[PDB]
Amino acid sequence: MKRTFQPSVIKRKRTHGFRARMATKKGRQVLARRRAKGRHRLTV
Amino acid sequence: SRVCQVTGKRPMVGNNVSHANNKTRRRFLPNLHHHRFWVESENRFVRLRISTKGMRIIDKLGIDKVLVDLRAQGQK
Amino acid sequence: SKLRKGDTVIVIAGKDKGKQGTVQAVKNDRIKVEGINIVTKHQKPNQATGVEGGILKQEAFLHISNVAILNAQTQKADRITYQFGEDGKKQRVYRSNGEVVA
Amino acid sequence: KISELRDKSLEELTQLLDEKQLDAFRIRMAKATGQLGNTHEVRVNRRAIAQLQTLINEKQRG
Amino acid sequence: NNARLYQVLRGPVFSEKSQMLGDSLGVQVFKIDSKATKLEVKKAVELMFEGVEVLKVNTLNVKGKTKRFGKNIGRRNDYKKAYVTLKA
RNA sequence: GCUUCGGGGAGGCGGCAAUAUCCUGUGAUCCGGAGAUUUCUGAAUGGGGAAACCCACUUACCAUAAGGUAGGUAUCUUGAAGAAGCGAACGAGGGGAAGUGAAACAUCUCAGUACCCUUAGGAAAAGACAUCAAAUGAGAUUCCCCAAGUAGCGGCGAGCGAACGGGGAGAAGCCGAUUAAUGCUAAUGUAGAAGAACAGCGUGGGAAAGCUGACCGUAGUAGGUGAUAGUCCUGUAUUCGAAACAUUAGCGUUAACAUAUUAAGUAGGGCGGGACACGAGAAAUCCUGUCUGAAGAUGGGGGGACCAUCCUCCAAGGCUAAAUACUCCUGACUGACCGAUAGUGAACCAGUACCGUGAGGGAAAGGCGAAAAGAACCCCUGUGAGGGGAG
RNA sequence: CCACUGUCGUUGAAAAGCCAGGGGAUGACUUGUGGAUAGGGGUGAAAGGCUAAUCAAACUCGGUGAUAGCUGGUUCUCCC
RNA sequence: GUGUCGUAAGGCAUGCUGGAGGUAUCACAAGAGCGAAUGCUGACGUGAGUAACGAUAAUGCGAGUGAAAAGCUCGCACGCCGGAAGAUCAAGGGUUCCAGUCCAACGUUAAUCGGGGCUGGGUGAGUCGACCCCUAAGGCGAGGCCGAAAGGCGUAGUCG
RNA sequence: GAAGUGGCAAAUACCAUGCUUCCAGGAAAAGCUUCUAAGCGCUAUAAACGAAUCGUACCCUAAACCGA
Ligand SMILES: [Mg+2]
Repeated sequence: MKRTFQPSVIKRKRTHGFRARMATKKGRQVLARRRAKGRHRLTV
Repeated sequence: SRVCQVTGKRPMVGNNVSHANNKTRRRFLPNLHHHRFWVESENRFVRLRISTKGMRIIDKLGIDKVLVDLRAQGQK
Repeated sequence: SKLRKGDTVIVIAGKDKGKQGTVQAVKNDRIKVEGINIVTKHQKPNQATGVEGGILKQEAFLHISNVAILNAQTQKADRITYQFGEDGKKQRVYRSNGEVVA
Repeated sequence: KISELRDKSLEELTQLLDEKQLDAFRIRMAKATGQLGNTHEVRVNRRAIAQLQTLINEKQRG
Repeated sequence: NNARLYQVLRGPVFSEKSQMLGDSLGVQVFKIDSKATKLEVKKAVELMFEGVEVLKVNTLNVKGKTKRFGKNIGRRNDYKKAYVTLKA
């Protein structure tokens, strides 16, 4: 049956992407937190 | 924002206190009003968002004194 | 460092203690001295490159503190010291006597 | 080799750099076609190009 | 400028497709700089091979392959190649 | 990786990780100072955008074709100069929980804590009396030890909890105790240099251990080296170097900003809140949303309701070092701290694999040998795996 | 597109299916792509349904080592 | 492992293994003693060589290669789909595509085969699509309005 | 080294963004054609030269996507 993840690149990059993170103060805090943890993947 | 230009009055925080002494956070807002002040030195009306205390300060000190203080303060 | 490739040394520790040879290589703390510390290597033959293969006998690096420079006069193990001449030239010098040679 | 280039003027340094560019192209083509046995030459040509551009930068700055 | 055209051609392509393209149509296959246009490839070919005329340049980007070596997963560089048609 | 200036003196072209072509006393590799180059994304700044992409305008020059080189073009503030963004903790400020405790729970507690937001500096803040005291008075601020779990506050419950003063650290008072450069003089740091003295014999794979006898010591409990070394190596004690750049001070000078002249919408008051250890209380004192509103030195503020007397001090201008708080970092040193299920989550290609749309969660996994001397060759087998010989 | 009945399956082929039948099938229809509404909030032809296999208050992190008059466990030896 | 000593916790000696550290005594300090916590991590049992090997569309034989062939290749025959189980895409994936070579692991068996390993190759546009010009919903939004702060809204526009 | 043209049948494709009816009354903007404003090139005929960049393999009712 239909499952929860239905991938779409535009939708992924528009809800979770780098510019979407940088558009908000809270998204920039997400990025600051990911960089402080040292993640090799900042954004999808 | 809800800030008086000439006096600096802005919202205060405080408590609503019930008779049973229950505390709730509340705000105290300034008595802010729009008023067009006549300025002879410029022959014009300038509209300020001002408190009642600021209007009294206009009454005592003059619109010219208050206006030069606002201009020194910045926004004009 | 105090021993460089070319000079004749004598091994003062190890299985070849006593024998002398001339230095071939100094990597950092190891030293290769010809005719000393001979290991037997089982070399698998190679087709592409030019090596043949067999049971070879080659010298192995030993620790540089296991050898000493050989005094040309006294023919005994010696230490090295440095002498800055009046000309400003730095020369190795035998610790026992002091002659500039080696 | 750097003393051989520091005496040269900018006008001939530029032309020598262009010669080195053409040289690099031909080394690359010979490398791809398997005709350059002495493979140490490509690095020395690249570093000669770097030296020429450094000297050109110096002689143009002042 | 005449120093950018020396970097356009990174080297020829030697393969069966390249060999038979050369035999049948006399067309040269080059690995070219990742940023070279068809006009740049045309100018570079005509300058580095004196006496030839370019009719057509066909370009394509080929993605590099993933080749896990030892313990690591790594990938080869992408590259661009040009099919260059020359005057017969 | 390019240039240069210093160091250094025989090897070297980063690791896994070797191989090849080679470089190197015409001084390489390497180390320290300076410079040059420095794609694209990202504050990202020419416009736009699903980051690492798409699309431009314009000036000058060159080309003749469909371009190339060097620039310019965001916004805001201030009158060309600045700002932006990021990043530990500590500071100051604007907002501000609840779980919990009270053996329930609402006042109260938790706690002005967590968290959110703003913004500095090497510290910040505060600071020179409209402060206390009531003693023979003292004399700014901050921090520490006491005072003291006292006096108080408190459904007088649970709890909360001073001050005066004493002993210390540090001290300083001003009205320019500002900021940024540059230039001298001094010192430092950022590479380095020299640096003592052990042999014999036996055991042993190997000697540093054993036996015997020496030596150095301003250097003897360092790390290594084939077993445990003051005398084998690197070191240690000691003595020491700088072309260049940084930093710290002192001096001089410049250019930016600042330079009150004694303080009225102020003090005080009504109402509602808040802060004071103090929950409205007999409640001083501080702050202010709202409404008011003086005296102005023949005056005013405080001394815990309030009045009188007495003492004390002059608000409504600004500033001010130290003693205090901290650690993303640099250096030296230390540990009755751990030793691979421990210690960082992470000793290992770890914030990785893996899981999750995402925010986020989050591992496992060290050790041949002294040296690869990592087993030529032969045999079985499928040129496999694996083994048996040989070494 | 749906899901009325039954058998099967229930450590499944499957964390909701198969098979045989069943309903709607020009409509208040189904469906693609993009977008909007966010947690005491949303959305709901209303079942407290649904809001990423999570819903009478999502998820993640933090307060936080919440609290637990409750349950479990509590590691060497001998003497009184 | 063994012997021996003590009321016990335990001590002492010693053979074998091991190959570089240990520690008397007396003080001193504890991450100081484990069988249970449906405890935590790893390893390994029992179940048991048991159930199962994933659509009941289906296979037979002859050759080939190979260490080995029910499963690979070739051939003949048989069967199945055929509004698909054929073909072209979008989305998503990302080399899986093609050839050679290998068979440990992976493939629910074997494998000489493979979407597995390794090495090479392969994607060619003025016209197809994107980019580009244009706008929808909906975003962002010089100035503007609003709001303790953070921010919220919104014009021209600019994206989509 | 051959043939390659006649009948019939026939789409849900095309004419057709048409026609007819109905009510629930059916995107926008640009390209495009014209008109002028401020201000100070355009239309035909050709000839030569150009048209960049990115994608393109392969699966796609699937063993390559979402379901470990
Ligand atoms: Mg659900």
